[PDB]
Amino acid sequence: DCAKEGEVCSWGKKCCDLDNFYCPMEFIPHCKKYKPYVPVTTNCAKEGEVCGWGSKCCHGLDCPLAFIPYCEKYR
Amino acid sequence: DCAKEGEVCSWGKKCCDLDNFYCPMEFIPHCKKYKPYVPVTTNCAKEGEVCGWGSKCCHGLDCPLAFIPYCEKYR
Amino acid sequence: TPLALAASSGKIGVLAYILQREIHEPECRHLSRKFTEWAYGPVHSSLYDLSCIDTCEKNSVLEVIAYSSSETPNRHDMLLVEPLNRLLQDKWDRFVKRIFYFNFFVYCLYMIIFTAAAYYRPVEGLPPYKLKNTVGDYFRVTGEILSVSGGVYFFFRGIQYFLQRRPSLKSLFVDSYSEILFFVQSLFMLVSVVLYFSQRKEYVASMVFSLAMGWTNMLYYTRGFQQMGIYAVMIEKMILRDLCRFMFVYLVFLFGFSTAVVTLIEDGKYNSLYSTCLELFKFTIGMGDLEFTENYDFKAVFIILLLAYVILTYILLLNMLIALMGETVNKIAQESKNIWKLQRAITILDTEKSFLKCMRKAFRSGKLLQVGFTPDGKDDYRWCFRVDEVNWTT
Amino acid sequence: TPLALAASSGKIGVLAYILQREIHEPECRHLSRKFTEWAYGPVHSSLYDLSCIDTCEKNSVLEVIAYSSSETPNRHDMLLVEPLNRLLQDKWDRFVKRIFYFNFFVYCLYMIIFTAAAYYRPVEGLPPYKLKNTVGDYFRVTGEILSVSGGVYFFFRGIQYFLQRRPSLKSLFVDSYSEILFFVQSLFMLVSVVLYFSQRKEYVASMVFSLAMGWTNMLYYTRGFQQMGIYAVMIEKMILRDLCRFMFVYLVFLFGFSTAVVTLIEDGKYNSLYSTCLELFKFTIGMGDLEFTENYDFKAVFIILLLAYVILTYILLLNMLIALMGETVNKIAQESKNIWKLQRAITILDTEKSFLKCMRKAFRSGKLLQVGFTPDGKDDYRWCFRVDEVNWTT
Amino acid sequence: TPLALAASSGKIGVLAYILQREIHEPECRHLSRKFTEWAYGPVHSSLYDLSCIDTCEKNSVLEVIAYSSSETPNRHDMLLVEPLNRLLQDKWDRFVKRIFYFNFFVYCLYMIIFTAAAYYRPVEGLPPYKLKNTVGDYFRVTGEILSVSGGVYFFFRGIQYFLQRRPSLKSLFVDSYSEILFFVQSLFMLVSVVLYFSQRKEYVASMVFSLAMGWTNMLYYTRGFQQMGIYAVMIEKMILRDLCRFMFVYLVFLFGFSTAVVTLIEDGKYNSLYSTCLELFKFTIGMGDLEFTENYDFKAVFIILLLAYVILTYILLLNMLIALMGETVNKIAQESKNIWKLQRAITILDTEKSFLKCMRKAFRSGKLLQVGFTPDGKDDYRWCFRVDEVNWTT
Amino acid sequence: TPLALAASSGKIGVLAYILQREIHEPECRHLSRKFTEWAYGPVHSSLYDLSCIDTCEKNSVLEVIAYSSSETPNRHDMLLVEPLNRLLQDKWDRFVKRIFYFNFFVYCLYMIIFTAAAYYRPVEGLPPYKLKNTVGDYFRVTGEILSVSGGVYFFFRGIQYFLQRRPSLKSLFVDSYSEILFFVQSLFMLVSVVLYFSQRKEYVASMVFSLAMGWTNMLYYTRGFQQMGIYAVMIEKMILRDLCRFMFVYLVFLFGFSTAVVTLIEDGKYNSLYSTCLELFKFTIGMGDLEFTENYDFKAVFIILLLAYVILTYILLLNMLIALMGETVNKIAQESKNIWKLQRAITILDTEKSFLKCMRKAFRSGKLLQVGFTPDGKDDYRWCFRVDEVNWTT
Ligand SMILES: C=C(C)[C@]12C[C@@H](C)[C@@]34O[C@](Cc5ccccc5)(O[C@@H]1[C@@H]3C=C(COC(=O)Cc1ccc(O)c(OC)c1)C[C@]1(O)C(=O)C(C)=C[C@@H]41)O2
Ligand SMILES: C=C(C)[C@]12C[C@@H](C)[C@@]34O[C@](Cc5ccccc5)(O[C@@H]1[C@@H]3C=C(COC(=O)Cc1ccc(O)c(OC)c1)C[C@]1(O)C(=O)C(C)=C[C@@H]41)O2
Ligand SMILES: C=C(C)[C@]12C[C@@H](C)[C@@]34O[C@](Cc5ccccc5)(O[C@@H]1[C@@H]3C=C(COC(=O)Cc1ccc(O)c(OC)c1)C[C@]1(O)C(=O)C(C)=C[C@@H]41)O2
Ligand SMILES: C=C(C)[C@]12C[C@@H](C)[C@@]34O[C@](Cc5ccccc5)(O[C@@H]1[C@@H]3C=C(COC(=O)Cc1ccc(O)c(OC)c1)C[C@]1(O)C(=O)C(C)=C[C@@H]41)O2
Ligand SMILES: CCCCCC(=O)OC[C@@H](COP(=O)(O)OCCN)OC(=O)CCCCC
Ligand SMILES: CCCCCC(=O)OC[C@@H](COP(=O)(O)OCCN)OC(=O)CCCCC
Ligand SMILES: CCCCCC(=O)OC[C@@H](COP(=O)(O)OCCN)OC(=O)CCCCC
Ligand SMILES: CCCCCC(=O)OC[C@@H](COP(=O)(O)OCCN)OC(=O)CCCCC
Ligand SMILES: CCCCC(=O)OC[C@@H](COP(=O)(O)OCCN)OC(C)=O
Repeated sequence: DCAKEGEVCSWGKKCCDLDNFYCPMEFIPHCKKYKPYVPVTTNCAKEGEVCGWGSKCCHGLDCPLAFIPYCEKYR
Repeated sequence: DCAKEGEVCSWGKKCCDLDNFYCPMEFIPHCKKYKPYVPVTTNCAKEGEVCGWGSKCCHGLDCPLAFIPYCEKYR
Repeated sequence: TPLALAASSGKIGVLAYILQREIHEPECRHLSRKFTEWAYGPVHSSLYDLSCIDTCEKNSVLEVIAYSSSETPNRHDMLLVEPLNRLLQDKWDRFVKRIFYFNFFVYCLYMIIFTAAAYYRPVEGLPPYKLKNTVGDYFRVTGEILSVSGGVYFFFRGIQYFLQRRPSLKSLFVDSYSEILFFVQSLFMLVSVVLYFSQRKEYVASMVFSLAMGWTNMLYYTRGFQQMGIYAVMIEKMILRDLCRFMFVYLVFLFGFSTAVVTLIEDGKYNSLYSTCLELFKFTIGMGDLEFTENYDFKAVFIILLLAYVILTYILLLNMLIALMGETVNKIAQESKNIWKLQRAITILDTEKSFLKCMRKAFRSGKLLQVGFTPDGKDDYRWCFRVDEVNWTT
Repeated sequence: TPLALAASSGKIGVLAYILQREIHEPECRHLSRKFTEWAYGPVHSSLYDLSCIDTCEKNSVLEVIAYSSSETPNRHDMLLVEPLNRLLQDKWDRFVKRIFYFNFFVYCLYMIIFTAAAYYRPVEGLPPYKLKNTVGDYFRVTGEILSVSGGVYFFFRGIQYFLQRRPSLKSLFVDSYSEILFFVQSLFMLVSVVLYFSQRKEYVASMVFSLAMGWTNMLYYTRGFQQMGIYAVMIEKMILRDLCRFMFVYLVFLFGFSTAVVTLIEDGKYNSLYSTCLELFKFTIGMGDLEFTENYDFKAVFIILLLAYVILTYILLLNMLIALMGETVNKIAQESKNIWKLQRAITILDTEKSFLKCMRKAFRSGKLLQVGFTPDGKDDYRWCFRVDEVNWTT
Repeated sequence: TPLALAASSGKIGVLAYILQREIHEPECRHLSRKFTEWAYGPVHSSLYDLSCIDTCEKNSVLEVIAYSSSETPNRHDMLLVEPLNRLLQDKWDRFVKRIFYFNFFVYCLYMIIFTAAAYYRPVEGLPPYKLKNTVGDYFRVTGEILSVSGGVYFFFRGIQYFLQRRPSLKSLFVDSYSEILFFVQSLFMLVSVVLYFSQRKEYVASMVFSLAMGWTNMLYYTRGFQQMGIYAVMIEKMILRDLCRFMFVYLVFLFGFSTAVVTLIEDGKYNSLYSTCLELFKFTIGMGDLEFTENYDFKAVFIILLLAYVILTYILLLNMLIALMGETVNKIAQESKNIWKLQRAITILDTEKSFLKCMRKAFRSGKLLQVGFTPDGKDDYRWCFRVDEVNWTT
Repeated sequence: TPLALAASSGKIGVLAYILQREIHEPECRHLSRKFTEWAYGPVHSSLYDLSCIDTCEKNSVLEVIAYSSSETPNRHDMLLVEPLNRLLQDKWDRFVKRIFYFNFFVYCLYMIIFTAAAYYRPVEGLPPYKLKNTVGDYFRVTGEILSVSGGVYFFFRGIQYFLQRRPSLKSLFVDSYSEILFFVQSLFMLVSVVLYFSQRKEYVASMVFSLAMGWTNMLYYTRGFQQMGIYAVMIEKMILRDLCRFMFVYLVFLFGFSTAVVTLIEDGKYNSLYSTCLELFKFTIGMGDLEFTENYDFKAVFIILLLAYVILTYILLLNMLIALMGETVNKIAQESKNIWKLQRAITILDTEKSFLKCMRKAFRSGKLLQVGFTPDGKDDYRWCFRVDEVNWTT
């Protein structure tokens, strides 16, 4: 009774097994495959650089929360 | 700089390592040891019996939520 | 007629003149409308005349004042004229009150059948269901057949309302609000009856809106009682005046910032315009989470917008809406005792037209020849309906 | 009597005439009620008469105006007549005030015993507890025996209230509100005393409601003071008028949409009608989570209902309720200084009937033969209670 | 002139005299301003004179009353003088109304281009983008070029506003509020056009504020309509009067307790002053979590502050702000029908100056020599603009 | 004196007589108080007399009307008498205004030193800190020594307030509210200076309350300005009248249900009375989680209490408190222009007593012998202080 990947969920039938198909929310949703879990690629902001305005902070450093936030290693 | 088990936390110093000492909240707290994780002992309410009024439901059954709730096994 | 034209235009003093004239003079007593039989202070029992006041042949003075489409701003001629403030009370307490609670009882009975025929719907399968011989299986197919039959009834009675009195051109909602919500309830169920035999599983989506709307339409019947009638009136004005005019002010903030948030950050929870308009509706409703945990490019800009959103639509706009709703609540509760009587007159006039055969109950208080003669003849006939008053002259 | 019948019907000017008559004329001075002893402007010390004003033999003029069941709408004859605005103040500041704070002290002492006898209840076992010889074990069985003895006292004093003055037919709550909450507190505890010796562990469920209600009944004693008495009055009107009439308007939305949500989606958190009415009560209260994470069939319909629920009962209905409560708060705070005095008179009349033996304190301000003669005799006797006024004639 | 000086100072009765003078007397009829052509009760068709009322050469009586900077407190001379309550209505319903909805249509068209040119921005790369030959790629570079061209237009038209009428010295915001928000929108976009060709990725942070502000500036056009115009006016007064004066009262509580919390506990979520001011803004907004789970030194002190924060700025201050906003909402809705007409006159006078060439539409209702002679000559000429009134003399 | 006794009792008309007497008659002109030098309509420049109005030797008419402890209910004799509505304005705009902003500047400078000397406190080490030769280490020990020196100053100036004018017996808070909050700030810091040299790490708990209170005391200086002064006044009345009388009504619900919840269920989060009063404070504040996940014995009873708690103290009581606060906000904003002037007069009289040496600035507007003679002598002397009025006699 499932709704296949690409078919309309959230009205008639829900999506199939959650290895692949999430719904999503956008009011006429279509069961979409997940993307691959990719890490922080290029154009990142390194440690001591400004995060939160231009670029994300990289994988091993938080931004974390300031007005002009600089990346930092964990304690 | 820790506050030992039985000493006053939450004003001067926090409690020690969290294997033993939680604070708790009661406004002049004293770092107390945890109790042992004990399962559902006697005077429980079995499956199909009324939970949530007289007795807890047992370890392998939810109550879960009704006005007069009867215990049930999981699906 | 000049009497109906005074009623169809909101003229109390012209209409209070015609209904309470007492021209005591030879060759002028027959011209009068009120005949005071006797007076014994402060009691003054006076026999009136019901020539075009209740006589449902032509446009009677009651069918005109009730069906007047929210203009003619001198409404509530009921308690302001009063040979008919007691005609309505006479029709209510004798004939209409018993048939009103019967209608409210059947509608409660209809909704219990319909809320139970939907609570026990079969889950598996999408096609129209054929049930086997079960004591509960046969009793619910009767329950579903009765439920659709109600949705047929409110459909045809709703079209009958639109054809009989043709409301149009932004008078469908101001007057005739509560008659179209029964019509929308009916056509959610007829769409549900189409999608059921169309073998679509989405029939229950239409039935559920027919069932939530069916219970909220049960406070149609609160409208008409003295105490609890104010709640159904101010729930109408807050939707039609307050929330409808406000939802274009709010929606330009919602669509304004949600198109801003989507182009700012392209990640989960704000990738689409729809999911962003829901998370920004949750912030102005108060039930949102300002957890700025996850890392975005343009995270620090995102906090400045989302705080300038929350301070601007949860503090300003939401409390501005509550302040405007609070004015129309306290305005409509001061004028409560006035607002009550017109809804009963709309119900008392409707229930009299529903039978259309019990003309013995349609007349009020007997025929009486109280003129004694005419300007030319010596015989007369009138429908009196006396009423005893208590006014004081010192 | 004509004096009590003016009081039992709400007639100030008829009652202010009889209490302040001064018929100074031969063979008419004995007919008078107020005797002005001397006047020295603006002071006018006048000796009144207490024949049926305080005399508790028949229906006195105070027991009639206090026990009048919320009709006779010219109430607060206290500050509007005033030979008895100072009779109540005389009974308060001399006799009743000291016995009132003693009753409030004992009730605070009762609730400290009862909140401590429940805080140290034994947890294990379901049978009636037997306590060994312990300094804390013996001191709490005395604590539980005193606590039930209070629940016996408020039970019999509550039945004594209903038999003495028989309030009935939708006057039990409007008047006599605060006397039935002590009665409900008592019978939660008597049910608790039944289930304790019935070896049921569910006795503490009845005792807990007797303990939460026992502390909220402590603001019975706020009622009667000038400043803090308004809070106990408007907590009564908001429950009885506002929240009680509103909870049929709200409950047709709650039961309407919760039967809609259950039949729409059949999964956890909304499988039953009870758990769905709790999650939809949490949305209108504001304390709900509109997290649309988990996947349902009919998920997109579910968002449309639940947003049309939240926008309709958290924005319209809840703020409509707050606007109606806010009107009855600001209406009852304007009329505050009036609303205060009737609750003290109900307390001052009750405490005088509680002793029923101290008749020396029951009279006010001595006997005095101020008539000098009678219409037939030459001797007289009256209970004077003089009062010095400060009114100004230029 | 004495006529403009009455308008530039808020003098109704002096200005209602000059516009409605009828000096019927030989060698004084030419002195008059209103000429009653005929009267047929209650209709009184009177031909006025437009010498300095609409004549845009010098400081006309309309350009003076519209551009008056929020002082001269006898404003709304429109409905209080009325040879020009119908001159504005004549200019609106004939000439200005069609060119107003065209401007509102182009601005809606501009924002749809601009909200779509930003929704489809390229994500990768920081340099100014070059687009290959694509049907969607060419159609969006036209979309971005049109969007900046609008931001150039509101920039120069905004400077044109400041140079033409020089508002200054705390009159920039009270009057001329809605003209500087279009100017701030423009310069967020010009900063965005600088940072785009400066190869900065942070151009979209300026564009997003230009896009959220661009949609909220669309309720400039609500200002001017009778019903929906009140919402744009009270959103201005709540920002300028209420929220601006309050945000120094609140900010000394926010900065007061956040410097207290930072020095009290030195751990995550409160290490910095910025992150502490956000968590304490979330508590007064209601959307904060008082979960006292994690262990701090000075945890018990931290609960006492944070409860004395929440009880002090979420209960006192936030509801004090809502009570002050609610006063300025209900004050500005009583005076609604007055508040509406001045914003149309500011729009009707502006749109007439925008063309500056259609002088055939600039005059109103033709030339007419209704004087018949002069004090010295026998010929005359005037611009009449008759109007039929309905006032009643018994 | 009869002049001060009129001021110390709230008598406008008696005091407006004495300050504006003009007894023009031989051997009676010397008796007068106001001398009209010349009149030129509508200007009337009149030289007054300052004999006991500003003369700070005895109880002057200003030190009496300012220091009057919130009784004498005809206060705001400032704008109701007015030879001294302009005496205060003369003392302000010439002498007191410059020394007031200097005091506000030093207090802002004091709080920046104190909020920075606490932001950079050393974390490690229970004992009083010793600082080595560092550019930042020496600059903060100066910062801590200046901060305690301020706390010494507000301590002794606070005791100086209590000894000079002895406020007592429930007048300490109604009047003299804002002077004891500076005193409480001071003694949190002196306790902090005790616990620092007592080698207790808990000194920062007292310093943090001295720092949060130090910034919220900065809106003492808002009190005295016309616009922003209303916010500091209504934050006082809401604490003293509204929130203080309400917190005994609420606290019997909090302690009532929290003793009910503790004895009902004995598990985590509700084991103690303190942690239960916090979770039930979070429900009435709105910021609580009604997640009924975890299994209790008496779980179904617990849902009935906690819903009958939330519906009873978050719906009734919290909105009842907001409705009472909203009345005292809108009452105190109507009377705003009156409420402003008394706080400046308390500041203008205090700053004049602070110097106690600049007697050249203490006099106002010179000596003048405007009597010309006396009843016995031919010479005189008075302190005039003329003022030009604008009142109109037709
Ligand atoms: C025909 C209209 C205009 C209407 C139809 C439905 C969808 C409605 O939403 C609205 C739009 C709406 C949606 C969400 C929040 C508010 C308003 O308002 C009513 C309409 C309005 C309401 C609320 O108003 C009422 O039903 C109460 C009521 C008061 C007085 C009445 O005379 C009455 O009819 C008897 C009903 C409830 C709903 O009918 C309902 O049950 C559901 C599920 C949605 C509500 O559209
Ligand atoms: C006898 C009635 C009508 C009543 C009994 C109890 C259950 C009550 O709930 C109600 C119903 C209710 C339930 C939940 C929310 C609101 C109302 O209102 C009172 C009743 C009402 C309240 C609130 O009102 C008060 O007790 C305050 C009060 C004000 C003035 C009074 O004179 C007074 O009596 C002295 C009490 C608190 C409770 O008694 C209480 O402690 C608990 C646990 C429930 C409340 O039922
Ligand atoms: C020029 C000023 C004074 C202003 C510019 C912007 C930043 C603004 O925030 C404010 C400050 C502010 C920030 C956060 C909350 C409230 C106020 O108020 C307006 C300004 C105010 C608002 C709210 O007011 C409006 O735009 C509605 C409005 C009503 C009447 C109008 O005539 C009008 O102009 C047509 C706009 C929305 C913003 O413009 C907006 O879209 C964003 C993102 C921020 C708002 O600064
Ligand atoms: C001396 C009293 C009565 C007082 C002292 C402190 C603890 C106070 O809490 C109160 C009790 C209190 C606690 C929590 C919430 C509300 C009230 O009210 C004030 C007192 C009251 C406030 C709020 O009132 C103000 O400070 C604003 C204010 C308005 C007018 C003023 O003249 C003024 O003094 C200049 C201050 C803030 C605190 O001082 C503060 O900074 C902290 C941390 C607690 C507040 O106790
Ligand atoms: C009432 C205003 C609500 C605004 C919501 C909104 O903008 O959504 C627009 C569309 C959503 O369509 P999509 O799911 O395809 O959006 C994908 C965005 N790239 O949905 C619609 O067109 C109508 C949605 C109405 C639901 C209440
Ligand atoms: C409107 C009041 C908001 C108060 C916020 C605040 O005090 O922050 C101060 C600074 C923050 O700078 P930092 O990120 O470097 O903070 C580090 C603190 N040691 O940020 C600023 O200077 C201005 C922030 C304005 C953002 C709305
Ligand atoms: C203002 C009312 C708040 C009610 C809180 C309360 O009842 O707590 C009582 C005690 C708590 O002492 P404990 O931590 O030892 O509680 C243990 C309970 N068995 O704490 C106190 O005595 C005073 C606490 C004041 C903190 C604001
Ligand atoms: C005041 C309205 C609250 C509505 C709650 C409601 O509909 O529940 C109905 C029943 C629940 O009984 P169940 O637990 O057996 O429900 C199972 C549903 N299939 O419970 C009841 O009958 C009375 C519940 C009263 C609790 C406050
Ligand atoms: C008021 C909005 C109603 C929208 C709606 O129910 O859409 C349902 C859906 C059903 O069509 P479908 O047969 O499932 O075709 C897509 C196959 N997955 O329709 C579409 C386009 O697929």
